[PDB]
Amino acid sequence: TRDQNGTWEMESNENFEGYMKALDIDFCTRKIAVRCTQTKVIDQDGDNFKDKTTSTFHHHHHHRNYDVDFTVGVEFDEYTKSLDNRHVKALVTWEGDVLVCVQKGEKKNRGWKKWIEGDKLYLELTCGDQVCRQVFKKK
Amino acid sequence: TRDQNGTWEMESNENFEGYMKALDIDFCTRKIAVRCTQTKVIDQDGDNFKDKTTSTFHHHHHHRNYDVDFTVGVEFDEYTKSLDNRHVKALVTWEGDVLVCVQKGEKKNRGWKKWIEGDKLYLELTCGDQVCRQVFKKK
Repeated sequence: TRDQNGTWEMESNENFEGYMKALDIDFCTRKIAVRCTQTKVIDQDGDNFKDKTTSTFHHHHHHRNYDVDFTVGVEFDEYTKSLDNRHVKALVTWEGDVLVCVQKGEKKNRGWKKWIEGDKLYLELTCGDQVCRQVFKKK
Repeated sequence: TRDQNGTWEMESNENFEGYMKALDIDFCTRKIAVRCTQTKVIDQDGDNFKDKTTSTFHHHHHHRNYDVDFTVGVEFDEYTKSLDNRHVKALVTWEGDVLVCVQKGEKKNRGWKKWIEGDKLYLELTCGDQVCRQVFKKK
């Protein structure tokens, strides 16, 4: 038969990494590719083809949670799962209306600052000379 | 203000990759983490804080689509966004009931074969001596 019309869900996929290596895809892109499911929607009219393929990434911990409880001024041990899984000794204090934390440990100049402005929560995470700024909106 | 109580949806995330490198997070982990948004639920009771942060994947990163329109026997230009981002000249012919394609370009023996067997779509992708065999079920 020649009629390839339909919606097709991938059922089996073998030597997908061998083929991608032959095309020089890097290790990381392959590791993301083999975690994708594929749907193919084929519209065929004689010898005219419309082939639409959808790759969906499926990562475990698609909804990962990280919980930290602390009191201002009370040093606590933090295990930075969700990031680098290191042990730091963390201490949170107020500097004005800015919540400031120092994470003493292997990394020097590691810590963060958290504050409110308007309807938004600002967070800046520091490690050495690298600052990451994140902004959150109130729901 | 000091009141950080609320549910906070991430709106922006700047130099997150720079920060993760400073923490020695590996490249592939960084590449996936930068695709995530997070919701932060802060329950603040004086100077005691419970911070539950949830990481989920963005929505535009939930799936990539790759669209190909072609007519049997009419060479067409393909840019393989979903794989190796190369330019090939593609030509599809029938060989029996098998839709056979040759992708002329940098890679030798690059092409694919598609055919129906039962209610199943078979796809074999070749590059050199590497063959990827895929089977699709009709949805």
